Amino acid sequence: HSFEEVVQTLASLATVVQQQTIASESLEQRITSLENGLKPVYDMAKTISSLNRVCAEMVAKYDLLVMTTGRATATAAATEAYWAEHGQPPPGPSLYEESAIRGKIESRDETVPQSVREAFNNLDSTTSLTEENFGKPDISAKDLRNIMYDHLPGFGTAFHQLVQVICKLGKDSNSLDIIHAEFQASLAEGDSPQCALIQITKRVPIFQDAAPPVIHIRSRGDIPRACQKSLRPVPPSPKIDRGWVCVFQLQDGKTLGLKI
Amino acid sequence: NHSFEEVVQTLASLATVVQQQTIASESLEQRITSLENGLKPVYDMAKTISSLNRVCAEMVAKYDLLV
Amino acid sequence: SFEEVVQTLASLATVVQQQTIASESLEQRITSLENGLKPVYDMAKTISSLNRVCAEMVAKYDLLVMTT
Amino acid sequence: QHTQYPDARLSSPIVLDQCDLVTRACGLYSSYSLNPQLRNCKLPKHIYRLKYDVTVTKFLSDVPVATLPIDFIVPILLKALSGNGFCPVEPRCQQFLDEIIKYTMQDALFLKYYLKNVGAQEDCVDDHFQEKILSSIQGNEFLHQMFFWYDLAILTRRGRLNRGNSRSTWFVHDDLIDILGYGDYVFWKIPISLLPLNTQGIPHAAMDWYQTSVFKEAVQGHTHIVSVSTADVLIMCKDLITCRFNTTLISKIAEVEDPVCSDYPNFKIVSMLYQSGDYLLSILGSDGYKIIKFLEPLCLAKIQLCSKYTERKGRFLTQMHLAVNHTLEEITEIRALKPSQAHKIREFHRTLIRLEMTPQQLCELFSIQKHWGHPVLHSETAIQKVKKHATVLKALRPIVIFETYCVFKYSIAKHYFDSQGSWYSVTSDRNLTPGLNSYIKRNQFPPLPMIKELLWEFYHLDHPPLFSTKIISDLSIFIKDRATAVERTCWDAVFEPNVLGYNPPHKFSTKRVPEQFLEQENFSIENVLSYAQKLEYLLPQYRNFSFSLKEKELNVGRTFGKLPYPTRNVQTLCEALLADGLAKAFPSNMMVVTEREQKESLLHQASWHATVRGSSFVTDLEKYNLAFRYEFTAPFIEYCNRCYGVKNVFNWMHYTIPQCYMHVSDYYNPPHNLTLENRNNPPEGPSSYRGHMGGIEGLQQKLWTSISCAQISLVEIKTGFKLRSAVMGDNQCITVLSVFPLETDADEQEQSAEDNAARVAASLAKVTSACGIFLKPDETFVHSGFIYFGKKQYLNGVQLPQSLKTATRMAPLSDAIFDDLQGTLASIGTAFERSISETRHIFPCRITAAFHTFFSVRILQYHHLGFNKGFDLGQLTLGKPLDFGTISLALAVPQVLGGLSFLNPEKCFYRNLGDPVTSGLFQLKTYLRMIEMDDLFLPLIAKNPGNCTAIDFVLNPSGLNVPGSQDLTSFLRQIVRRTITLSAKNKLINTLFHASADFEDEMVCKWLLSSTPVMSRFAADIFSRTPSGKRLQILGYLEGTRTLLASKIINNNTETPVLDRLRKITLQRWSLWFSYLDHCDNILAEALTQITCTVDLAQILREYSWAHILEGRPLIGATLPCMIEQFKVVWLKPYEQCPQCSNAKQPGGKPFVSVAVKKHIVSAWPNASRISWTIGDGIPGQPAIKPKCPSAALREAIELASRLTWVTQGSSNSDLLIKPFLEARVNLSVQEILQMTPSHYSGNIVHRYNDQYSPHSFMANRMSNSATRLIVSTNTLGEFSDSNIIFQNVINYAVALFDIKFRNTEATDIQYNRAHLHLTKCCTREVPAQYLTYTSTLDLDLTRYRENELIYDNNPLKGGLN
Amino acid sequence: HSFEEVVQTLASLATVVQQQTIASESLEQRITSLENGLKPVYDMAKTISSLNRVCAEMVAKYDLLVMTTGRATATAAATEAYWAEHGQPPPGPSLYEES
RNA sequence: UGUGUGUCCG
Ligand SMILES: [Zn+2]
Repeated sequence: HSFEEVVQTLASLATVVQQQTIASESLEQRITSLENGLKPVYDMAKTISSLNRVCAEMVAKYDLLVMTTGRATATAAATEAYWAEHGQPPPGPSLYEESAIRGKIESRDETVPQSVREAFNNLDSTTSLTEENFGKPDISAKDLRNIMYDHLPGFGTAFHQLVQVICKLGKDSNSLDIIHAEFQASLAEGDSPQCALIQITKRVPIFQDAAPPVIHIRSRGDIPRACQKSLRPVPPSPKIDRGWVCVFQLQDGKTLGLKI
Repeated sequence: NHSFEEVVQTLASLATVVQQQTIASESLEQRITSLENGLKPVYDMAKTISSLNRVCAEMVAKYDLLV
Repeated sequence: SFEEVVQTLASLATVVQQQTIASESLEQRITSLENGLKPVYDMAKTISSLNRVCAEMVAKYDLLVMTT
Repeated sequence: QHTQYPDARLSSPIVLDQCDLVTRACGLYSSYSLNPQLRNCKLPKHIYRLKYDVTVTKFLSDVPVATLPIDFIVPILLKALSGNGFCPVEPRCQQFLDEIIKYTMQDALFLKYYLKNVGAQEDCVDDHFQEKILSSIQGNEFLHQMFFWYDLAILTRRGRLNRGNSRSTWFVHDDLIDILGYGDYVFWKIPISLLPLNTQGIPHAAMDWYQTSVFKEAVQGHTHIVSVSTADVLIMCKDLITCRFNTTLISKIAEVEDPVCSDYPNFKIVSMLYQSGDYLLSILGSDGYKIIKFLEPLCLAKIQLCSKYTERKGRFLTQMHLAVNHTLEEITEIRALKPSQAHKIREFHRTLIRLEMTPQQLCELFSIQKHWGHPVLHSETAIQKVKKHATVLKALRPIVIFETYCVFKYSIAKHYFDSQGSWYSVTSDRNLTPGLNSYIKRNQFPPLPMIKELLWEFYHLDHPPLFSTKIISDLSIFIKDRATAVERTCWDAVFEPNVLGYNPPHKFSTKRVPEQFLEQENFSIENVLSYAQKLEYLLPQYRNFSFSLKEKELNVGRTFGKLPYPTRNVQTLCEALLADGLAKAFPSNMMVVTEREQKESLLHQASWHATVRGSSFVTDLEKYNLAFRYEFTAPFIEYCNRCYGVKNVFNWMHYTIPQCYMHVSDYYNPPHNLTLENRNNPPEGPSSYRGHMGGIEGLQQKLWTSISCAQISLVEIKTGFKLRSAVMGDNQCITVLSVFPLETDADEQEQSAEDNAARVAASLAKVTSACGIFLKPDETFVHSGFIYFGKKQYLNGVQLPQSLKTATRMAPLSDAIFDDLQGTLASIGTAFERSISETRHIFPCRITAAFHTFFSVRILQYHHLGFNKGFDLGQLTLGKPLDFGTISLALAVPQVLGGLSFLNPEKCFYRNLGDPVTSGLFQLKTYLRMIEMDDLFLPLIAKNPGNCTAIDFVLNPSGLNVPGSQDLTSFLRQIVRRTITLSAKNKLINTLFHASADFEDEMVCKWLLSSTPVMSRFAADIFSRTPSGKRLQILGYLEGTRTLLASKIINNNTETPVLDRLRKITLQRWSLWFSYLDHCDNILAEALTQITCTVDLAQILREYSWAHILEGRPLIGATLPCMIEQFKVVWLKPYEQCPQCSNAKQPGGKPFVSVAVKKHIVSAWPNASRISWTIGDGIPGQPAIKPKCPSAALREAIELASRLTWVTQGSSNSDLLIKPFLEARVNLSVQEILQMTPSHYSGNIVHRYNDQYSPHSFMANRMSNSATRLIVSTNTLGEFSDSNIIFQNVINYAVALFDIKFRNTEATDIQYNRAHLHLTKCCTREVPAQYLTYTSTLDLDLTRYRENELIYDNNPLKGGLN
Repeated sequence: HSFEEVVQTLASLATVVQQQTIASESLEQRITSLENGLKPVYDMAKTISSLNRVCAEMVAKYDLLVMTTGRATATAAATEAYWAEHGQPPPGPSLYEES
């Protein structure tokens, strides 16, 4: 009687217990899915710091950029229109790009204003500076000739002809820099400038085993009076290292040389 | 006989009930900890974005009266 | 006999009451999750607004710089 | 009588535009100015009647109508003007020549005697010493030309007076040359045979004015030609002659001292250089200065070539040679030079290149640049040069500007954090700077290596103001006796109406700073700040900004700016605020040489994240002013505004300058095409322009220097090297420390250091070019141990002598207020002291000074400009002619006793003396002992005390009450006060100068000296921090005779004229000297008799004077012994025992100080023969509460209270004595300041006021080369005989004595090793610890001071507390 | 004791059924909340990365600009400053570049 | 009659 009734009531209770278990596992799997979908919320918590860093950096940079430019920033369209007629740059500053402005400069079609051209050339010419070539001079034939002339006493001396032939050989051989450097070093170490010129004509490898130049001469009027003691008859096989500076040839097949 | 089996069945059902209750409590604790981890830090990120939005709005307001 | 039956019934009722109070506490703490809902809605706008601001910024950058 | 007083020295630019007027009046032809308006204008009332003068017509009766420029003739006049003519001056300057020589000889002898008395003397002296000096003086080349030029200068200076009608002319005929003068105009008549010719047959001077055919027709049969110039050329020539004579005399005399090798170049090479320069100028005209300007860089390169000669050491000389060759070839192409002239014109730089001299001789030769004259300036060329670089368009890189701004902010923050405790409480939403937050919370600062990624974070930092705008502690900056510009309303009223062609409608009233400062009704610092903050400088009447050409130089022209009065005040206030506000975060000094610093300290300083080798390079900042644009300097100006409370103050210049009209305010050439119709809107032409974008030199110099330092720091951060910067004059030197390991020898260290320096130079060039300022790589040079900077020259740690810059500027005549003899003698003495501070030869400078002193005395006695012609000062002031004996005696007693003596031999050892009175007494005693006139000491030192107040006592605490030792300052101050009485409606100065100011001054001065015992230095220190000091510093603003004789406000006070008072006071002063035995009493000599001690006699002399001030109270803290009297030397042999320390040192012994010589040589250039050429190893209390950014008044009250508390330590009146002084300065009451006063606890307050406070820095008067080779042991004194010994002076005396003793002998020839200085037991005393006691109180009402400025200020505690 | 046992079993069944219903309702609410993934998490996560990339690109591009100085910056700044305080155009005559 | 012909910032 009552035992059977308790039996089916407890059976129903057990069934509802299985639906309780079903509900429990359903909510557990829902919580697991929520956790799986929510796990990518603490990952922006880190990259937001990098976002803040880059945003603040950009804010500072562009705020300072707009601070320096007044109320006449002269948008690019206005500048391009202003360049066409009365090509002077527009009032107020303007903004370009390095590559774009270089490209416009290298093309002879846009007719970039002259002032902008020279300003950009001045700005750009200083980027080719390295450890060397900072204070390095540029040396030509005439400059080296004048530098050598300033160190010698008197005029018309055979040393002047020696300097001239040395600078000519350096010019057509393209070795002036090393000659000047070692000449300056020799002049610094203490010897006489004539001894220095001897060092140039004896030490430079290019000057080794060289024949002196032949110069056509009219008469004794052309040759300076200070070198008449240095005229000598030419022997066969002249050599610069032997003491040859030049060869003078007359009209009537006369050849003479100078001895140092 | 029948009474003992019914008692055993009820005991097993109650054991399962308390086991799932403990599991639910553990899940509650873990989600409470997860929420606590996302309570103060999320406020910190919120105020940081507030500041960034304010400064960016100031910048664009400055830029607006230029074009 | 009957004493064991009534004792186990009382134990069943007590455990049922414990389960019910645990369930209502679980529901009360689940419905307390709306705190996590404050940094969901409003914050979204901020990010979106920030995006919009950045977007227009880029546009303005193209109106001033001569570029290519 | 007159309101004119022409100067005796050249101090103005040379412009010859007005001469075109004179040639039009006489009928000649000349073209000096480029303004055509001067061709057909109207002559003034004067220089028009020149056609009515018989003398001018007679002079110009046999000369062609054509003339020549004067800049082609100056060398010709210099070479061909000896003294042989007939000058109108009656007493010729050559008449009193021999006497001068005699005096010179005497002085030399005295010096020798003095040295022989000290113990220095010389080893192996030569008997033939005076004869060589006499021959050298008599054998000078420029001896007679100097006297002739001085006669000419006297004539032209006298003739420039008589501004009224009926002017006269003077005439001089010197053999070949004829000179005529008429009111600041000179006509020179010269033969034509002396002018170099052209290939076309005309002189080189006439090429630019005439064609070949016209000039030949104009000349025809004539032998003389006439040139016209102003009176400034004559003064320039006189200065050139004096400089050449001084240089030649010094060079000749120096050879006698050291025949084998002297430090001066030569006496014959310099003559060749002078001749070469003169020839080059005579050929090339005024353009030869472009070549003369290369003397300094060539000498620098030649000095640069005295080292190991690395591969790049010769680059500078090569660049200079190329530049000079290019310029020489460029500036002569048009001129038709003959081949002979072409070869002979290069001799100048040919000689300069080929020189072979020691570096010291080259450094001495470096200082003769201005011995050839100065060019002729034009307005148009200067305007063209300024217009370029100022309207040019620049390109900028924003990233470099951003980094520079960040470095600026970082430097300011770091400087604030280093002092003042901790961070500055950054506001503004801290999360925007993530990375700096940890440092702020931990309260630390980033070191340096890690500040490279957070640099941008410094942009967001915000703060309240860090500095205050009420810290002006000196009121003399607002009144300085200068000139300003005029209002825009009457901008054209500064030009001559006759040249302009129209009378200006509106005229100005005054043009001087003092004549406008006193008439500003509402002057105040807060008023100035309000005026600046309201942008009130943009008003239509406040935009003039005139230009002005600079003084003597060698450029084509440099200009400075002049502003109206209120903008000038704003500029002065901004500079004052920046001097002591910002710019302390960017120090520009240091001057540290790695060869004279400790090894470990250098290593620690050079560490960024082992021997340290440093290099350096120098750059020039003079063109930076015109290269600054608003787009680059805007953020820095905004930050400077924000750091203070101001809004739009620091950007006045960038706001008001481009709106101005640029022109040069020259009296005789207004802007081109100026007419009455276009007066309100004048056009721009060759001498004017409108758009100016760059800066101006001088204005805002501190901000620009700060920006440069920020750029250097940015470069230092960018590249991992340690950089130090120094800025002075127009140059900045930057040194780089490289730090090297131990095992790297010493050969590649120099190469690596120079490589690092080149890297730094290239990076800095790139950065600065990106900022818009371009460096020139062809002039910047890199070296590894040679540094030249302002007044210092060092070569690998060895100081090079450079003393010709000051020794050659000595002159008998100088502007010293009404040609005062005392001022001239004082200037000569200071110049001699400064010159002897350098070099290693003593005799030449003293000989030159002695030569010039007597000449100045004679020329002032016979040719004073303040009186009429024929007036003799030395006759009527005495009744008899003044003789050599009286002058020689009156040039020997020192000035502290009133005796016109300033060449103290004691100064040869050290600069600042402990007690002038004792030193003067010793000098007089020694001089009187040298001659056999010993029985005159008492009558000479007795004198008669004068009448003086307590103010005079507190002005000079170490003085005496004799009328002969006073200056003209009191007279000028009385005149200024009298002028203020009937003027100065300023309404704020009037409050300060109330009716009873003088009585209050007297009461305060008397109260300060009522202590017991009386101390004068403490009273003088306290007196400067009261309103009395402010009144005194405002009163003393007069500086020149012209403003004294020409001021409208001063000369409109009726009463007796200033000239008569000046003549009377000059006569009285001249009567005071040279008289003798007329102003002495016979009551003090008995008291001074039988003393035989300088200290006691000086104390008695001081006590006898000021008798009416100090009744019977003792006087302390004013007397100190002479250093020579205290110590005696023995010159111990290396193997010898001291007689003093052994023979007579048995019972107790005598303390002494020891000097020993080192042996390590380190470095030497060029040799180690001389001691001066080598160097050696060996280096030569908190308050409870500190306020933040205190005002000037608060600070001054703080130290005043601290001093009063500390001096009266044993008394209980300190709570009441302080209050009356603080009631007029600060709003805080007593017992509130006391917690801010730092605690002091010491004794013997005399020593605190002597050295610890350091009123003088002492220092030495010799080169520091020898000091590194000696070691001084002072602990041997033991109980120190806490005493009267000043240790710094002892060290200086020992070093100087050793240096002078061995200055010509070789290093090996030195036979002495150790030196003992034994102290005598006569002039050394013991000082006790004494505290002043005041028995009364001031009880004076100082509460009436409730005004602005340095006076009582409200709410002083506004900056907060720490 | 049969009636009281039946009543107790029925009450227990009703209570457990109510528990099942409320658990199902909570599950449905959680599923509804998770339907959109709370909504903004994914697209704001993508937007954060996109914004980071854009800002980095802009910062990198900022290092390649060249500025040309104008001849009217000072006048414009002065006019703006004079308008900011006591707003009124500066007094005549006109400045260097009135534009 | 030629306003003090000029002589500034450090
Ligand atoms: Zn001894």
